[PDB]
Amino acid sequence: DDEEAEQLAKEISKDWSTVFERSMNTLFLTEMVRGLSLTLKYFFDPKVTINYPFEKGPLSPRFRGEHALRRYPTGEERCIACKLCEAVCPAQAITIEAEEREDGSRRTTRYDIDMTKCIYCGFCQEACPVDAIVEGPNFEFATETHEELLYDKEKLLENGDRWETEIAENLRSESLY
Amino acid sequence: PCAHPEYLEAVPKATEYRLRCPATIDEEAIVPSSDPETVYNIVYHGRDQRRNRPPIRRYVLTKDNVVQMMNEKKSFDVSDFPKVYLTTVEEDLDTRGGGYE
Amino acid sequence: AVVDRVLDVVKSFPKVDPSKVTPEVHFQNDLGLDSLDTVEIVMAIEEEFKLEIPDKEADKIDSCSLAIEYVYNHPMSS
Amino acid sequence: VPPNSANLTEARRRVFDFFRAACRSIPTIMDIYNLQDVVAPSQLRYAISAQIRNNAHITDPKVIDLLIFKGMEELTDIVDHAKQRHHIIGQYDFLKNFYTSNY
Amino acid sequence: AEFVISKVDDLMNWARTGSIWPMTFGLACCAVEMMHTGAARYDLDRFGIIFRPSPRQSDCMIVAGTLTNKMAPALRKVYDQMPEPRWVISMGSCANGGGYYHYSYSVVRGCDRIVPVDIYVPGCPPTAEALLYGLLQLQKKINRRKDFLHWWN
Amino acid sequence: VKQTTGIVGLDVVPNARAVLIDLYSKTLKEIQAVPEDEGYRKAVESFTRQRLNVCKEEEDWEMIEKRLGCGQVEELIEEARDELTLIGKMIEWDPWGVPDDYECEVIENDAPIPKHVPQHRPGPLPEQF
Amino acid sequence: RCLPDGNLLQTKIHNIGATLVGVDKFGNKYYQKLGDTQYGRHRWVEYASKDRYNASQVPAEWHGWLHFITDHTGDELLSLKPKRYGLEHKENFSGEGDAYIYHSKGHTLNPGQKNWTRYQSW
Amino acid sequence: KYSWETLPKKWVKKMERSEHGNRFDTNTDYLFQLLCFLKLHTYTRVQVLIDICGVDYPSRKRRFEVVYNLLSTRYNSRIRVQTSADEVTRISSVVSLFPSAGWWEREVWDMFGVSFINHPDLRRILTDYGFEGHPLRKDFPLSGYVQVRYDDPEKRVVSEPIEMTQEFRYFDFASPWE
Amino acid sequence: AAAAAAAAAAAAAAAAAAAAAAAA
Amino acid sequence: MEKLRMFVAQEPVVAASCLIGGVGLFLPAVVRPILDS
Amino acid sequence: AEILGIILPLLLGVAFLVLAERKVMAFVQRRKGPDVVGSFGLLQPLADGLKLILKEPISPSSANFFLFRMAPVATFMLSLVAWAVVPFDYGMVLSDLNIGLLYLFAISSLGVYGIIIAGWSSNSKYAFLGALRSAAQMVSYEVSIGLILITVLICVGSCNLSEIVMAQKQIWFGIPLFPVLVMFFISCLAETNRAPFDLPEAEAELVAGYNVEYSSMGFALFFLGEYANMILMSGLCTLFFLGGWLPILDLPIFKKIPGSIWFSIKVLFFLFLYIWVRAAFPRYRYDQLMGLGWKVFLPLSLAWVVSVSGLLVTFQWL
Amino acid sequence: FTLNFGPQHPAAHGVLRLVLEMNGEVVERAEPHIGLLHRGTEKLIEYKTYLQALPYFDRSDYVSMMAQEHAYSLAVEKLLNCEVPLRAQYIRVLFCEITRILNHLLALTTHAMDVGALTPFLWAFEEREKLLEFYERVSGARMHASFIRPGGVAQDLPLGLCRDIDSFTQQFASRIDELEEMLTGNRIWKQRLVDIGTVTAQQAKDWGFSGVMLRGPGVCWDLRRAAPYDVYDQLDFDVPVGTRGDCYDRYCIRIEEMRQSLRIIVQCLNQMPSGMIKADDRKLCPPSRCRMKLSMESSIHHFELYTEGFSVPASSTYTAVEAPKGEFGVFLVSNGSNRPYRCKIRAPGFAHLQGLDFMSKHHMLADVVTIIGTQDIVFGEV
Ligand SMILES: CCCCCCCCCCCCCCCCCC(=O)O[C@@H](COC(=O)CCCCCCCCCCCCCCC)COP(=O)(O)OCCN
Ligand code: SF4
Ligand code: SF4
Ligand code: SF4
Repeated sequence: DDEEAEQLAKEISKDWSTVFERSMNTLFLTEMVRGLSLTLKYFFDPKVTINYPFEKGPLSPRFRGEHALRRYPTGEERCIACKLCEAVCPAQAITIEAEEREDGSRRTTRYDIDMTKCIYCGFCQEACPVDAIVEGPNFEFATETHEELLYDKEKLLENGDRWETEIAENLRSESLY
Repeated sequence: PCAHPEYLEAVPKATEYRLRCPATIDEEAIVPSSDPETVYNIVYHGRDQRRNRPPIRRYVLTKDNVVQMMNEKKSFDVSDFPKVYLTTVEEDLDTRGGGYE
Repeated sequence: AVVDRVLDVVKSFPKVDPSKVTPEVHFQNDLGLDSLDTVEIVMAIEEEFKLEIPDKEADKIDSCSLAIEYVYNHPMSS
Repeated sequence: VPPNSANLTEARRRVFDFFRAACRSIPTIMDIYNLQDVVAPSQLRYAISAQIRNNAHITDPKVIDLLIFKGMEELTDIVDHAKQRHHIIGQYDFLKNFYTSNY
Repeated sequence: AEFVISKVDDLMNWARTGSIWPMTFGLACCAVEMMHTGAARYDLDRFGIIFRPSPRQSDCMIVAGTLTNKMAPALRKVYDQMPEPRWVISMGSCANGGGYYHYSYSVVRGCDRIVPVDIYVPGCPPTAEALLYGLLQLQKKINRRKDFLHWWN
Repeated sequence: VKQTTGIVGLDVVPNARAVLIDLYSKTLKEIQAVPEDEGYRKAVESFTRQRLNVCKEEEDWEMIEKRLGCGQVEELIEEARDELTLIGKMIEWDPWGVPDDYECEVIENDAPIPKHVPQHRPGPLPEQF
Repeated sequence: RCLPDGNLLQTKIHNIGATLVGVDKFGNKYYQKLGDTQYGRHRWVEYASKDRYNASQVPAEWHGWLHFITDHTGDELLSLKPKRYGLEHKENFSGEGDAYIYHSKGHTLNPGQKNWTRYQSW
Repeated sequence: KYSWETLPKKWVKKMERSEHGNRFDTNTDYLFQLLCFLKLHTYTRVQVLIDICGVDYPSRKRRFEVVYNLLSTRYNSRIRVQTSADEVTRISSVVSLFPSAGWWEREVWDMFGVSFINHPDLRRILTDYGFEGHPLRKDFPLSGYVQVRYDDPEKRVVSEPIEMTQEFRYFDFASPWE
Repeated sequence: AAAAAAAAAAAAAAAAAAAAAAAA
Repeated sequence: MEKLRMFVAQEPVVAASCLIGGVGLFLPAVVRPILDS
Repeated sequence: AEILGIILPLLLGVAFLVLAERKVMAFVQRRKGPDVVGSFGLLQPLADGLKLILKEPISPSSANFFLFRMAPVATFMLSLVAWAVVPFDYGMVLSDLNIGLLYLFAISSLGVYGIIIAGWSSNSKYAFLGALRSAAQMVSYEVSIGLILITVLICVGSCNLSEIVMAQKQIWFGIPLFPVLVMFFISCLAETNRAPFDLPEAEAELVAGYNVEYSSMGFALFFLGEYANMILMSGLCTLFFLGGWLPILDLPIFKKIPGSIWFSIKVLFFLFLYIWVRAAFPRYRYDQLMGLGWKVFLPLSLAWVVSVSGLLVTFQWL
Repeated sequence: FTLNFGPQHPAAHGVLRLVLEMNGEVVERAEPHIGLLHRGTEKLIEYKTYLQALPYFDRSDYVSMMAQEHAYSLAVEKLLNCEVPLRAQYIRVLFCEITRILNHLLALTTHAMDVGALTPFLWAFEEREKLLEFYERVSGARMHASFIRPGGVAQDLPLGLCRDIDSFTQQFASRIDELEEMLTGNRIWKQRLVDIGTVTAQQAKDWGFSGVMLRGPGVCWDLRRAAPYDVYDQLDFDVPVGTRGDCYDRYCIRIEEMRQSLRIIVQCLNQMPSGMIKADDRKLCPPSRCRMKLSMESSIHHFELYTEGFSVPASSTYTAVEAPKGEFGVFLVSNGSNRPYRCKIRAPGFAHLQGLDFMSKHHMLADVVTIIGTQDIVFGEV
């Protein structure tokens, strides 16, 4: 059948000044010179590139990057140890141990998110009742050694105080959703 | 002489795009949670979907039942047959809307 | 010829006692071996004499004397 | 392969079949993974037989079928260079425990 | 004095930090994010990074995605045939540490079990800029080498 | 006259009606070997008779399709030949009849499924032409 | 200038028409060149450490404005950074010697390696 | 449903459902014969084995349940023929009917251990090469038995020692009152 | 080798949608 | 001829080589003897 | 001697051609190429080099040093010695051979040896068959380049390259024989590998397709060779067809007409065309490729020798 | 003659480990090796709640993320009977279709980069980095946007996302045209693709292809026309269906399916009802942050939905959507508990990569990468 299919698909283009049109396209590349022309148009157009360290790609306040334990404006870690994020975590990155502090109000003696064992899905930010754990738009925390990448119990996730100026902004703009 | 019929003039470089950066609340969104009829009327067993379903009726068929059914099925007249999902192919270039959707 | 070497390979077998081994010894009667050990001894026969012993016949060697009368009759003896 | 093991007899027959297969395949095993110097053919036959005998008390035919299938899988993945060789060389009283742990 | 040694180390490090071609073990999506970090917007050919398709000539190896227990021997065999001034970047949670699949039987708990790692790009789907910043941290790790000063002890 | 079935591999058959008549007569003749009081034989007999009838009445393949609304006559031939295979297969390992115990538990869960979930909708009826 | 050895030249080839919108404490000069063209390339930062620069030196007050997540220059979010618990940035000292790098509380490099044994020995 | 009237009653042996996709929980012996039906049949034309889902019920006596999905591109319908075969019951293979069943049955045997009869090339597809154990069972622990793999003095080699990891924390969320 | 060579001839390009363009 | 067009369509480069070459085997064949003037 | 003044600048040319290709082929893809290393990536070639030089070997293996440690030397020496006869301006050829063109043909016929030997010393069946396929391709588009040069030779009097570029004072052979330039370029693309025609150079199959003992020097020398062979085979599409060092001859007041600058401009055009045509076109698979050098560029090259011989014999234009 | 054809270009086809039994250059059989990317997904989901199960789906197919979350959501609404709003359906399709575009933009030009065309890759990836400005804006993560939750969808679009998706759709016909003008006309493309991996329809049905490899062969079968699982029964779009089956038809489809997906995006934009974002059933949808803090009964559900889960009733369904790769279906047996029970994931690429054995018989060794191209083989699903 392929023999007859070939015979007919070549008897479709079989009238002079059509065999010539197709011959010219093969003889002088026409489809290919339309490839080169487009490629040239893009060789001369402005470049969609970004010299990274100096300017960075667009993000959104919902962007999920480095996890940060938030604080209440008046100190006092926002993280009451409900363990909802430890429960909701799909990868079980967060290990929370709780102890009634001397003040009497519950708090987490151990709040260690394992960033390497963490999927950055933002479930912890949703599950936390008081917005205690949020993902700071950092996303730039590549560490030379794996042990540093395991974020310690409430000490490095407490560096969100530096990122609060941006985390509070993102929360004030996302809370409408 | 290329793919530029006054239509590639929609070029990729936008230069005016996301003019209102996302975390800037010019308009405070509202994102309704519940329909207005279901704010002060929280009766649930009517609205329930998880548990508001008929129970599973798993009843056994013994040989008597199926021989009765086989004898009851006298003939397979048309419309006792599954309908075919008829789908043919038809050449079309840009006629749907005129290429503009 | 073949009898000496089949005797030696039954002797040196890691699951027998060289004493009870004899040109009349039997794998189940006088050697007290399992059928798996019989098939293992047959494998030893066909790797020491390079023969391609079919399984349908290999099953039927139950004593060293049958091992002899089956290692001799191979026209492809090695 | 259909489980013709409607009885222990057919299962034992195909056990002997698999045993003959592994034994007659030991040459390529020794060749591909280079055990012809560390291990003797007597020792590899010994190990295959100790495997087939370690699981000889199986009054169930289908369990023997599945054991022979796992064995054929192991062999076929040893014959070809699917698994490595440093395991093939490895594949071939109360007080002394108490001093170590509690379990 | 030592100044000549300091400058020859600066030069060697500038070379190894300018042209650092990684054998991109692009397993899974972090290879799709790595492809975005090789794409038009965040150039990696800008920083010299040229994605080599062979382990033979490559300064780095950006393992990405879930290192499966079956792709562990292949990753090790590839890492063993890189020229000695090599580094490894773990990209994505599954590649750097156990990740979403830490407790999966078939997933190694981080490539740090197979190859020695030098910069772990963090974030399970790292932003393409985040992998780019991980590479700009590998560049720092080069700039802290001073191999000549150590060859002179 | 049919140029080609859009489907690849299902080559257009010029003598569609003739081979369809052949296949449906073969099917009617071969189905006689299954017991009569089996739903399979009632079904085969009924639809094979309907398609053989509409194939004998109409002449063009297009009219066969139009009246017998079952796609294309090439796919119809595929169906008829596959049915012949099945009847020649069913003769072997005969499954007809019901053993005495016959425990068959029909289970019905009637939970409605939400409309916006994949639900296999019926599709166009043979008024497509 | 005087750096023909970096892509810092690409940033300094910017700034030709760009306006300078604020400068944070560390010296990073935050520029904006909008209107002209090439969305996504209309906000950057000149790190004021022409060598030894890297990302994450951009404080949180600006790391919003500079990734286009917001439209609030760091001179506007500096009235929102919390005074009581506010902490300066730390540049992500990853690898630059111990006591700058971060350490868990058992790493044996961390001063005060805690013991986790829940049972209190006798 | 038309398919239940024509089908020999013995073939749909044990069960039959009527929602969430209809199923014919059949017997393992009549399975490939049942898969021969529903395919190469004029009014039931499936032709497309979408999936072969091993399902493990430890509390049953026939542990596994090889759920053959089946799409009918012709009549636009989907039928889920099932079976039940425990750990040591070789079940009929339908690679002869739908050749896509090859890899799906390799995966069903790999994950579960439901060997397939006269299936050519029935070899562990997903798990590791020297993998012993069947993962997607229930009694197979999540973290695996011996499935850590690290480099060592046996250079260029990743060993397969017994496993040790941060203990998977199983959370007993399930609440009373269902 | 008698293996079937990939013949780069075929039928001309004609976009083939489904029959549900206007009225299903 | 129908088969000629079928040959200059299926194989353009051996049918426009036996014609970019005819103009070379045809010019000195007839066009040169014509140039007797 | 003054061979330094033609090898060192050519070494710099190849080193900067790796950057020119990456950068042009990147600009095509809407992205700046190497741009951080130097002011504009200008130091990126030196960075690639100084990296490859400082990379420890994978295995010393200095024992096998006469077999394949001089085969890349041979390939590179050939790619560099075919530059003698190439004239950059009137009286700037290093050695005006009165049979210059045939000497280039012979240098190619020895590059075939270079490839075959450097592939046979790699004891890798896949890599050796790849090198043999690459040699058969480089030598199958050499009969087509041969006949194309016979065309441009019929137009010219002699094989002297300075004459072939002096025979174009009236018109470049690119204007009348444009169809031939397209065939010489599409052959020089295929003679060298760097082309739409590089299945043996499919990104992976290239590295594992030339040698087993890399040590970096082998990798750089092959690429330095491929890029010099490319500068050369682009310095031939500009002697033969384009006017070797000839202006358009309008004789401008703004332009003082330097020769070597015109040769440079034209070889830059053909190098940019090498890059552009690498970016914009898919690979040919080496099974349609060899069926394009025999069934397409040999008939269309033979026709051209008969066409440009006929049309020049009838009317006495010879 | 056996050849261990591995990943030619890593980072494009990651763990591809074919073992080709060749005949010179003609391939006689291609034996793919799976498991190199076999993460314990079909086991790990049995151990986590129906919410924790969702992030695995965006990690099942890594080039078309939200289509699998949409196939899972529709398998935990098939059981839950959880009626989702109209806006959730329209957003869910506007992102399943943006995902079809995100996949065809990759699976065309990664294929076109394996064939050799280097530039379509980078143009399509600039387009994909425009669409990830929508993923990353609507949910948070550029690739794994755990956004299409079981009841409805995670959270409403930002207040400027439809304007930007429009400003993208206006300029996306031109990008498809460029990807087309650069590859469709080329004689080096057609030659590399025409009559490559031709699959007669009986073969595409037998081997359960059910994707863009079932509409190459000409089988008009799209599970958006067959089993309309959203507003798809309202949205107008034509399913392009091939006529030869060769890898040049599947490319032409994937480049038209990338235009009909543009039609569906423009429709979902022009008709997106301002309704609730999640199902009103707050025992299947965690209440908003504002409500759970102010309402005690919402707080209890936010606690028992982010720790306990749904506990979807006991059933077993096979919900299959038309993911870009093909018919991605998740057979979800559900014990009554809050954790699924053998959430089996039928993923095309497990059925397609089977087809490599017969697709690439007698094709030249350089075609075995073109076949892997047009199958859209992403090993996360395999
Ligand atoms: C409009 C100007 C065109 C300029 C193009 C410049 C491009 C230069 C850079 C390289 C472009 C891309 C290279 C592609 C390589 C493959 C080209 C090829 O071989 O294409 C076809 C052949 O193309 C060529 O050979 C082109 C060479 C043109 C030479 C001249 C042709 C005839 C000239 C007629 C002269 C008329 C006047 C003479 C007498 C008065 C092969 O046939 P096919 O398989 O594609 O399809 C048909 C199969 N039977
Ligand atoms: S995003 Fe939060 S909840 Fe999810 S894995 Fe990471 S730490 Fe756990
Ligand atoms: S971070 Fe949130 S969920 Fe976790 S313990 Fe603190 S308040 Fe509870
Ligand atoms: S760590 Fe996350 S993003 Fe990276 S490969 Fe694993 S699942 Fe994908």
